[PDB]
Amino acid sequence: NPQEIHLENVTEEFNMWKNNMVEQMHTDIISLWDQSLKPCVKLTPLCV
Amino acid sequence: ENLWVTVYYGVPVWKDAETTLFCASDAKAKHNVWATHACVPTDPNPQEIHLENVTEEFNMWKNNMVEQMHTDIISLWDQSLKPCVKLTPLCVTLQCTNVTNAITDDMRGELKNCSFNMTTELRDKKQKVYSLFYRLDVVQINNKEYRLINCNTSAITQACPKVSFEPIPIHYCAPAGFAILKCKDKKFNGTGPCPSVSTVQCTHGIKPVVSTQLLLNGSLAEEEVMIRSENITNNAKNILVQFNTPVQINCTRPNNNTRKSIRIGPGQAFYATGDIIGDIRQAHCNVSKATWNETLGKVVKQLRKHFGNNTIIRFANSSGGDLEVTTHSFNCGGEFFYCNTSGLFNSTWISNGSNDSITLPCRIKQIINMWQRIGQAMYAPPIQGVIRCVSNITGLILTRDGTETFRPGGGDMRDNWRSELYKYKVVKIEPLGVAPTRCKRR
Amino acid sequence: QGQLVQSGATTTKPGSSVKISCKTSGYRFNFYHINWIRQTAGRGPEWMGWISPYSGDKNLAPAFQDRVNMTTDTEVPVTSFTSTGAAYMEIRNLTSDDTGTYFCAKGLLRDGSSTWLPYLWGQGTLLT
Amino acid sequence: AVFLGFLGAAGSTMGAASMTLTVQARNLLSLKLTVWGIKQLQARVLAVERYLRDQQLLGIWGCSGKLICCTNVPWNSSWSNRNLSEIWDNMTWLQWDKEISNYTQIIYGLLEESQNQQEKNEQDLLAL
Amino acid sequence: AVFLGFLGAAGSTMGAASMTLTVQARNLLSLKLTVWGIKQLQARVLAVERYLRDQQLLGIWGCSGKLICCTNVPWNSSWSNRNLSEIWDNMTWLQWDKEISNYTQIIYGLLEESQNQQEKNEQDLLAL
Amino acid sequence: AVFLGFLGAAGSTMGAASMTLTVQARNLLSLKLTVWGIKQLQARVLAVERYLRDQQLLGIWGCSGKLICCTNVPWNSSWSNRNLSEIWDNMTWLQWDKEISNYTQIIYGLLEESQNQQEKNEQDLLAL
Ligand SMILES: *[C@@H]1O[C@H](CO)[C@@H](O[C@@H]2O[C@H](CO)[C@@H](O[C@@H]3O[C@H](CO[C@H]4O[C@H](CO)[C@@H](O)[C@H](O[C@H]5O[C@H](CO)[C@@H](O)[C@H](O)[C@@H]5O)[C@@H]4O)[C@@H](O)[C@H](O[C@H]4O[C@H](CO)[C@@H](O)[C@H](O)[C@@H]4O)[C@@H]3O)[C@H](O)[C@H]2NC(C)=O)[C@H](O)[C@H]1NC(C)=O
Ligand SMILES: *[C@@H]1O[C@H](CO)[C@@H](O[C@@H]2O[C@H](CO)[C@@H](O[C@@H]3O[C@H](CO[C@H]4O[C@H](CO)[C@@H](O)[C@H](O[C@H]5O[C@H](CO)[C@@H](O)[C@H](O)[C@@H]5O)[C@@H]4O)[C@@H](O)[C@H](O[C@H]4O[C@H](CO)[C@@H](O)[C@H](O)[C@@H]4O)[C@@H]3O)[C@H](O)[C@H]2NC(C)=O)[C@H](O)[C@H]1NC(C)=O
Ligand SMILES: *[C@@H]1O[C@H](CO)[C@@H](O[C@@H]2O[C@H](CO)[C@@H](O[C@@H]3O[C@H](CO[C@H]4O[C@H](CO)[C@@H](O)[C@H](O[C@H]5O[C@H](CO)[C@@H](O)[C@H](O)[C@@H]5O)[C@@H]4O)[C@@H](O)[C@H](O[C@H]4O[C@H](CO)[C@@H](O)[C@H](O)[C@@H]4O)[C@@H]3O)[C@H](O)[C@H]2NC(C)=O)[C@H](O)[C@H]1NC(C)=O
Ligand SMILES: COc1cnc(-c2csc(CN(C)CCCN(C)C)n2)c2[nH]cc(C(=O)C(=O)N3CCC([C@@H](C#N)c4ccccc4)CC3)c12
Ligand SMILES: *[C@@H]1O[C@H](CO)[C@@H](O[C@@H]2O[C@H](CO)[C@@H](O[C@@H]3O[C@H](CO)[C@@H](O)[C@H](O)[C@@H]3O)[C@H](O)[C@H]2NC(C)=O)[C@H](O)[C@H]1NC(C)=O
Ligand SMILES: *[C@@H]1O[C@H](CO)[C@@H](O[C@@H]2O[C@H](CO)[C@@H](O[C@@H]3O[C@H](CO)[C@@H](O)[C@H](O)[C@@H]3O)[C@H](O)[C@H]2NC(C)=O)[C@H](O)[C@H]1NC(C)=O
Ligand SMILES: *[C@@H]1O[C@H](CO)[C@@H](O[C@@H]2O[C@H](CO)[C@@H](O)[C@H](O)[C@H]2NC(C)=O)[C@H](O)[C@H]1NC(C)=O
Ligand SMILES: *[C@@H]1O[C@H](CO)[C@@H](O[C@@H]2O[C@H](CO)[C@@H](O)[C@H](O)[C@H]2NC(C)=O)[C@H](O)[C@H]1NC(C)=O
Ligand SMILES: *[C@@H]1O[C@H](CO)[C@@H](O[C@@H]2O[C@H](CO)[C@@H](O)[C@H](O)[C@H]2NC(C)=O)[C@H](O)[C@H]1NC(C)=O
Ligand SMILES: *[C@@H]1O[C@H](CO)[C@@H](O[C@@H]2O[C@H](CO)[C@@H](O)[C@H](O)[C@H]2NC(C)=O)[C@H](O)[C@H]1NC(C)=O
Ligand SMILES: *[C@@H]1O[C@H](CO)[C@@H](O)[C@H](O)[C@H]1NC(C)=O
Ligand SMILES: *[C@@H]1O[C@H](CO)[C@@H](O)[C@H](O)[C@H]1NC(C)=O
Ligand SMILES: *[C@@H]1O[C@H](CO)[C@@H](O)[C@H](O)[C@H]1NC(C)=O
Ligand SMILES: *[C@@H]1O[C@H](CO)[C@@H](O)[C@H](O)[C@H]1NC(C)=O
Ligand SMILES: *[C@@H]1O[C@H](CO)[C@@H](O)[C@H](O)[C@H]1NC(C)=O
Ligand SMILES: *[C@@H]1O[C@H](CO)[C@@H](O)[C@H](O)[C@H]1NC(C)=O
Ligand SMILES: *[C@@H]1O[C@H](CO)[C@@H](O)[C@H](O)[C@H]1NC(C)=O
Ligand SMILES: *[C@@H]1O[C@H](CO)[C@@H](O)[C@H](O)[C@H]1NC(C)=O
Ligand SMILES: *[C@@H]1O[C@H](CO)[C@@H](O)[C@H](O)[C@H]1NC(C)=O
Ligand SMILES: *[C@@H]1O[C@H](CO)[C@@H](O)[C@H](O)[C@H]1NC(C)=O
Ligand SMILES: *[C@@H]1O[C@H](CO)[C@@H](O)[C@H](O)[C@H]1NC(C)=O
Ligand SMILES: *[C@@H]1O[C@H](CO)[C@@H](O)[C@H](O)[C@H]1NC(C)=O
Ligand SMILES: *[C@@H]1O[C@H](CO)[C@@H](O)[C@H](O)[C@H]1NC(C)=O
Repeated sequence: NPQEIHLENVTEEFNMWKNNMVEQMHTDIISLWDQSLKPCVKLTPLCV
Repeated sequence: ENLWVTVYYGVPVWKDAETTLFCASDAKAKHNVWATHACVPTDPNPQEIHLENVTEEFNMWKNNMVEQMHTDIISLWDQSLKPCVKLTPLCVTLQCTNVTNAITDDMRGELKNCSFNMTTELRDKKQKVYSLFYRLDVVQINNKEYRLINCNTSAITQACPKVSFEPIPIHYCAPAGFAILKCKDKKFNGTGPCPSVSTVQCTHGIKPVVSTQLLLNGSLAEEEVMIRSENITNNAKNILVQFNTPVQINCTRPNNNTRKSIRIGPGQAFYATGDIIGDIRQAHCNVSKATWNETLGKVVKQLRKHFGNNTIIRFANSSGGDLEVTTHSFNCGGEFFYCNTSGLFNSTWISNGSNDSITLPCRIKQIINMWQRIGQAMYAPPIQGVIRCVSNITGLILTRDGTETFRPGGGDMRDNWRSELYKYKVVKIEPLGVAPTRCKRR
Repeated sequence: QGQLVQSGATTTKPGSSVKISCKTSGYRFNFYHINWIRQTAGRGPEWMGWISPYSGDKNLAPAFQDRVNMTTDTEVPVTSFTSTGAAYMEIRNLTSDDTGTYFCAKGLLRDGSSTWLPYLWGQGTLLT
Repeated sequence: AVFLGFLGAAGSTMGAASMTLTVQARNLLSLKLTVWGIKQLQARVLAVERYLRDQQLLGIWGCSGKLICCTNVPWNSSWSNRNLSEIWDNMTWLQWDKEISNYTQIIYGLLEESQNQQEKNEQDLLAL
Repeated sequence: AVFLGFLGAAGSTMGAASMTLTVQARNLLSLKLTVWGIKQLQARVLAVERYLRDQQLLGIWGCSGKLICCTNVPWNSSWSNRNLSEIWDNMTWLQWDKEISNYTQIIYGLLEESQNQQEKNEQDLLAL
Repeated sequence: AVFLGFLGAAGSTMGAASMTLTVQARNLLSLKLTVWGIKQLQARVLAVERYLRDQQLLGIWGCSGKLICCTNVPWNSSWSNRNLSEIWDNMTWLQWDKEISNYTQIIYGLLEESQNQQEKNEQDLLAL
C-alpha cells in the first residue's frame, strides 16, 4: 500500500538539475556493478 | 538531619576511559594517504574551556591515543596501498651496470642502470626494458646480475602515484559523552598531576610525520627544552626531547629524474626511473651549525638535571641496527631519504662556525619495507623534477647506554605520536550524581 | 586530614622583623584561606588576618593594618586533591609587647558564610 | 554573569556546579566504510548508547527530564556522615563521587523500587 | 522477599507480575568489521531502536517515564468482557496479550488522541 | 473527521496544524555490509540521532513527552510583532519558521535556563 499523502495548499520549489537523488543513484548503480563483478573471473590470460 | 537522596543529571565528574577517536580535518579541496578528505571538518572556532581549580593525573606512557593513532596511520597506509599495482613481475633477474662512471670512487654504483625482461599486455610476448635502481634496492647474485632487495622476503606494491605522501594535520576528537583533557602546564613532564587543565572536543592539528632520530615539523615547547622518559634512570627507555626553538633543516635530492611508465599488463603500469637530466649529484641536508650547536647545548643543560651539574655527557652516532634506525630516515616530497647523522651527534660537553652549516649525506631508497609485519613492502614511485623540502626539527629521540653517552634511534612509530599526544588524555563523562539534601518528593 | 607545620620558636629583640613559616599538607592549599592568630599573655587572643592562596587577596585587622606583610607561594600538586603550600608572616614596627604564641590556621569551607574561619590550626611557635 | 563553559565548574564546589547542569546536559549527545568512516560510526552509536543508559536510570527513578529531582530515599549516614555545609560549600563533584563510589549501586536500587511502589500507590489513589 | 528475576513472573498472575516491572524495564537496553564485529554492531543498533519505539508510544500517550500510567480511554467490553478478579488474579500477561492481540492497534490510537486533546485542554486552562 | 495524513496540514494555518501533532510525532522514528546494507544501516543510525536531539532539547526545557508545553519565557516582540489572530489563523508553520529563523537560537537558550532555575526553585520549595 504505497502511501501517498497529498499536501494541500503546499507549493514547493524543485530543481532536478541540482537534485542529489540522481547523484546518489549514479554512484549506487556503479557500486552495485563493482560489487557484483568483484568475485567473478579475471580474464587476464585472455590477453594473448 | 532529615536528608534524602537527590539525583542530579549533568554533574561535572569524569573517569578515565578508552574510546574510539574520530578524525577532524580542515577544508583543502588531490588526495593524501591519510584520507584527510574523509574526516569531519574542524570548527573554525576550536573551543577550549579552562577547568579552573582542576588538577588531573596524566601518563603519556600509558596513553591510548598514541596506541590508537599508531594503528590508524598503519590502517590508512594499508587502505591506500590496497588498490595499487602489485609489482610481482619486477622480481626478475636484473642485468645492471653503473650509470655514467667517473664521479667520486664508490659513487657510480650508488645507483644502477638495470635492464630486465618484462611481461607486456600480451602474456605470451615479453619486452626488454630498463630502469634506474638505487643500490640500496638491489642485491647481487654471485657477474653483473642483480635482483630487487625484497624478493626473498616480501611482496612489493608501488604506491598509486596520484596519492600524496604529504602529511596533513589531523585533529583527533572524542565522541559525545567523552572529553579530551589538555595539560596546559608549560613545564610538564608527561606524567604526574598537571595543575592547569582545560577540556577540548578535538586535539590540535597533528601532522602524521614518520621520521627517525629527528622529530620534524612538530610542536614546540614554550619554556626551556623538556625531556620525557618513563624511567629516565633506565637506559633502555627512549628519551624524547622537545625543543622550544625550531632548528631549521634543508633537504634536497638535486638529481632531475624522469618517470618512464612501463605497462606490465592490461591496466597495470610500473613507473620506472627513466634517466637523469643534468648532473648526477648527491642528496643531502643542511642544518645551521650555529643553531644546532646552540640547541644541542640546551639539551645538555636539561640533561644535567637528571645526571648532575658535574657529570659529562657525550653525543655519539647510532650504534647499529636497521637502516631506518641508524639514519635520519624520513619522507621529503615523495622520495624516502636516509641521512647519515654522524655530523650531528659527535660532540662531548664539559661540566661547565657562526657562518657555515653542517651538511648531511643522505642516501635514497625506493623499496621501503614495512615497520610492523614482515612479508610486505612498498615501492615508492620516482618523483620527477628536483626535490627540496624545508622543515623544522622540533625534537629528538636519544638513547643512553648506562661519563654519560647519548646516541639517537627509535624505529617505533608510536614514539612520534607521543611527542604530540603527551598533553592529551581521554575521559568519559558520568553526568549522574546522587547526594543528600533536605528535599523530598511529593 | 591536613597538617600545618610551623617554623621554629627562636627569639629576637625589639625593632627587628621576624618571618613565620607555615607548611601545609594533605589538602589543596589553594582551596582555603590561611589565617594568622596571636595568643599574647597580656591580652586576649587576637585575629591578625587571613590571605587567599588562590586569589592572593589578603584581609587583616586594622590593628595590623600597616605593620604586617602576609605572603604565600604557589602550591605543588601531589595528587588530584592533595598539594603542599607555605604561608609567611612578618611584622614591621616590632617591639617586645607582641610576645606570645603564634598560630596558623586554614579556612573552614570553600563557600558560604564561614569560608575563612580558622578551622585547622598549627602547633604554634613561641616568640621573644 | 559567569558561564564557565562545558565542565567549567569541575573544580567548583558541589553547590556551585549544581547550578550549571544544562551546560553539561546539552553536550552529552551532539556512510563510507573507510578507516575514518568506521571510526566515526562507532563514535555515533556509542554516544546514543551512553546517553540512553543514563536516561533509562533517570526513568526508573521518576526523574524523566529532570536536572534536579528529589526522591523519598533517606540518606543512610553510613554512605557519608558529612554535613550539608561541608558537602555543598566544600567538596567538588569529582571528589564526592570518589568517596560515594562504593554505595552508588546500593542507592540505585533504593531509588528504583521507591518509584515502582510510588506509581503503584498513585494508581490506588486514582481508583476512586 | 521474592525477586524472581528477569521475566521471573512470566507465569505469574497479571496482578503479581505488575509489581515487578522495574526488573524487565532495566534489561531492555543494557569497532572492527569482522564477522563477529558486524554481528555485535547489529545487536547494538537494534536494541536502541526497539527501546525507543516503545518510549515513543509511551510519549504520545502522556506516559513518559511511567511504569504504570492511567489513561482516560474507557474499556470497550468488546475487547475483553472479563472481570477484574478473573484477569489480575487469574490470567498471565502472556495469555492476556494472546486474547487482546486483535485490539492492541485500536487501543494505541485512542490513547494517542486522548493525549493530544488533553494537552490542548491544558493549554486552554493555563491561558488565564 | 479530517485526518489529512503525515504533513497533511503543512499548508494549513498554524492553529489548524497545531491539532495534528501526533501525526508527525509517530513518524519520526519508525546485518550484511553490502552497498544496500551499508545504506540501510546509515538510515537507521541517522533516524535515532535526529530523534534524540529533539528529545534532548525537549528535556532541558521541561517539556519531556509533551506535544504542547507552555513556558515562562515572555515573547520579545522584536522576534515577531504579529498578533495572535494574524499568526494562528493566518500563517502556516512553514512560513512562520521562515521569519522566526533568526531568533530560534536566542529562544532555545531562554527556555534552557528558565527550566534550570525552575527546578532549582522547586527543590527549595520542597525543602520544608
Ligand atoms: C576555585 O577555588 C577557589 C578557592 O577554593 C574559589 O575561591 C573562593 O570562592 C568562594 C566563593 O566564590 C569565596 O567565598 C566568598 O568569600 C567572600 C569573601 O571575599 C570578600 O571579601 C574580601 C575581603 O573582605 C573582598 O576583598 C572581596 O571583594 C572583591 O575583592 C577580591 C580581590 O581578590 C575579588 O577577588 C572578589 O571576587 C571581590 O570582587 C569579597 O567581596 C564572601 O564575601 C562570600 O560570601 C558571600 O557569598 C556567599 C556565597 O558564596 C554567601 O553565602 C554569603 O552570604 C555572602 O553573600 C563567600 O564566602 C572564597 O573566599 C574564595 N577563596 C578561597 C576559598 O580561598 C573559587 O571560587 C573557585 N573557582 C571555581 C571556578 O571553581
Ligand atoms: C505458579 O502457579 C501456582 C498455581 O497457580 C501459584 O500457586 C498459587 O499461588 C497463590 C498466590 O501465591 C495462592 O493463593 C493463596 O492461597 C493461600 C492458601 O494457602 C494458605 O493455606 C494453606 C492451607 O490452609 C496453608 O498450608 C498455607 O500456608 C503455608 O503452607 C504451604 C505448604 O505448601 C506453603 O506453600 C505456603 O506458601 C504457606 O507458606 C497458606 O497460608 C491464601 O492464604 C492466599 O490468600 C492470601 O493472599 C491473597 C493474595 O495472594 C490475599 O488477597 C488474601 O486476602 C490472603 O491474604 C492466596 O489466596 C494459591 O493457593 C497457590 N496455589 C494454587 C493456585 O494452586 C504460584 O504462586 C505461581 N508462582 C509463580 C512464581 O508464578
Ligand atoms: C487551504 O487553504 C484554503 C484557503 O486559505 C483554506 O480554505 C479556508 O478555510 C477556512 C477554514 O476552514 C475558511 O474559513 C471559514 O469560512 C467559513 C465560511 O464559509 C461558510 O459560508 C459559506 C458561504 O456562506 C458556505 O457556503 C459554507 O458552507 C459550505 O459550502 C462550501 C462550498 O464550497 C463548502 O466548501 C464549505 O466547506 C461548507 O461545507 C461555509 O459554511 C466560516 O463559516 C468559518 O467560520 C467558522 O469556523 C471558524 C473556525 O474555522 C470559527 O472560528 C467560526 O466561529 C465559525 O464557526 C471559517 O471562517 C475559509 O473560508 C476558507 N477559504 C478561504 C480562506 O478562501 C483551506 O481550509 C486550506 N486547507 C488546508 C488543508 O490547509
Ligand atoms: C612503508 O610502510 C608500509 C609499506 N607497505 C604497506 C602495504 C603493502 S600492501 C598492503 C595491503 N596488504 C595487502 C594488507 C595488509 C598486509 N596483509 C597481507 C597482512 N600494505 C604498508 N601498510 C602499512 C604501512 C605503514 O604504515 C608503515 O609501516 N610505514 C609507513 C610510514 C613510514 C614512513 C613515512 N612517512 C617512513 C618509511 C621509511 C623511512 C622513514 C619514514 C614508516 C613505515 C605500510
Ligand atoms: C641505460 O642503458 C641503456 C642500454 O641498455 C641505454 O640505452 C641506450 O643508450 C644509447 C646511448 O644513448 C642509445 O644509443 C643512441 O641511439 C640514438 C638513436 O639512434 C643515436 O642517435 C645515438 O648516437 C646513440 O647511438 C640506445 O639507443 C639506447 N637503447 C635503449 C634500448 O634505450 C640508456 O641510455 C642507459 N641509461 C642511463 C641513464 O645510463
Ligand atoms: C614540513 O612542512 C613543510 C611545510 O608544510 C613541508 O614543505 C612542503 O614540501 C612540499 C614537498 O616537499 C612542497 O610541495 C611542493 O611545492 C612545490 C612548489 O609549488 C612544487 O613544485 C612541488 O611539486 C611540491 O608540490 C610544499 O610546497 C612545501 N610547503 C611549504 C609551505 O614550503 C615539508 O615538506 C615538511 N617536511 C616533512 C619532513 O614533513
Ligand atoms: C634475503 O636476502 C638478503 C640479501 O642477502 C639477506 O640479507 C642479508 O642477510 C645477511 C645475514 O644472513 C647479512 O649478513 C647481509 O648483510 C644481508 N644483506 C643485506 C642487508 O644487503 C636476507 O637475510 C635474506 N632473507 C631471507 C629470509 O633469507
Ligand atoms: C618552523 O617554526 C616557526 C617558528 O615557530 C614557524 O613559524 C610560526 O608558525 C606558527 C604556526 O602557524 C605561527 O603561529 C607563527 O606566527 C609563526 N612564527 C614565525 C616567526 O614565522 C613555522 O611555521 C615552522 N615551520 C614548519 C614547516 O613547521
Ligand atoms: C628537469 O628536466 C626537464 C626535462 O627533462 C626540464 O623540463 C623543461 O623545462 C623547460 C623550462 O624552461 C621547458 O622549456 C622544456 O620544454 C622542458 N622540457 C621537458 C621535456 O619537459 C626541467 O626544466 C628540468 N628541471 C630543472 C629544475 O632544471
Ligand atoms: C633553507 O632554505 C631557506 C629558503 O630556501 C632559507 O631561508 C631563506 O633565508 C634567506 C637569508 O638570506 C632569506 O633572505 C630568505 O627570505 C629565506 N627564505 C625563506 C623562504 O624563508 C634558509 O636560510 C635555509 N637554511 C639552511 C640551513 O640552509
Ligand atoms: C661501479 O663502480 C665501482 C667503482 O668504480 C666498481 O667497483 C664497480 O665494479 C662498478 N660496477 C659496475 C656494474 O660497473
Ligand atoms: C631476456 O631473455 C633472453 C632470452 O630470450 C636473454 O637472452 C636475455 O639476456 C634476457 N634479458 C635480460 C635483461 O635478462
Ligand atoms: C616527571 O615529573 C614529575 C613532576 O612532579 C615527577 O614527579 C616525576 O618523577 C618525573 N618523572 C621522570 C621520569 O622524570
Ligand atoms: C628504572 O630502572 C632502574 C635500573 O635501570 C631500576 O632500578 C628502577 O627500579 C627503575 N624504575 C622503575 C620505576 O621501574
Ligand atoms: C659512526 O661513526 C663512526 C666513525 O667513523 C663510523 O665508522 C660509523 O660507520 C658511524 N655509524 C653510523 C651509523 O653512521
Ligand atoms: C657517516 O659519515 C661518517 C663520516 O661523515 C662515516 O665515517 C660513516 O661511515 C658514515 N656512515 C654510514 C653508515 O655511511
Ligand atoms: C611583602 O614582601 C614582599 C617581598 O618581596 C614585597 O615585595 C612586598 O611589597 C611586601 N608587601 C608590602 C605590602 O610591602
Ligand atoms: C544503612 O545500610 C546498612 C547496610 O548497608 C543497613 O544495615 C542499615 O540498617 C542502614 N541504616 C539506615 C539508617 O538506613
Ligand atoms: C570502598 O571499598 C574499598 C574496597 O577495598 C575500600 O578500600 C574503601 O575504603 C571503600 N570506601 C568507602 C568510602 O567505603
Ligand atoms: C466498541 O468498539 C466498537 C468498534 O470496535 C464500536 O462500534 C462500539 O461503539 C464501541 N463500544 C463502546 C462501548 O466503546
Ligand atoms: C482475532 O482475529 C482472528 C482472525 O482470524 C480471529 O480468528 C480471532 O478469533 C480474533 N480474536 C479475537 C479475540 O477477536
Ligand atoms: C528583546 O531582545 C533584545 C535583544 O535581542 C533585548 O535587548 C531587549 O531588551 C529585549 N526586549 C524584551 C522586551 O524582551
Ligand atoms: C535574518 O538575518 C538576515 C541576515 O542577512 C537578514 O537579511 C534577515 O532580514 C533577518 N531576518 C529577520 C526576520 O530578522
